[PDB]
Amino acid sequence: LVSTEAQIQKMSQDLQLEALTIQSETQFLTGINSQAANDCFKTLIAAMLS
Amino acid sequence: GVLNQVLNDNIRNGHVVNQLMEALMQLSRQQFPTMPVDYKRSIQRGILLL
Repeated sequence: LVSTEAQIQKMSQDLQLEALTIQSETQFLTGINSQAANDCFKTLIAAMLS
Repeated sequence: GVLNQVLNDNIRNGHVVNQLMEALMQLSRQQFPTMPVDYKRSIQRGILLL
């Protein structure tokens, strides 16, 4: 997977956020982990098979 | 007697830049709709320093 810190910093240039407050200024960037990327791919494949 | 590889006559003159800086001088004048205004500023500024 693409790393999280190299993705939010690319995502914070398009939204033109402020410095140091990328999580509080917009609620766009919340819950973006790699733990929840793998969790959603598993729970979409396994919910259709069962 | 030595086969050597020669650049073009436009690069050796410098006339190839007068084809470039009339191409990215029209690309700076084209306003473009699908992008936000802070993205138009960041391309038009870096195309001005060159």
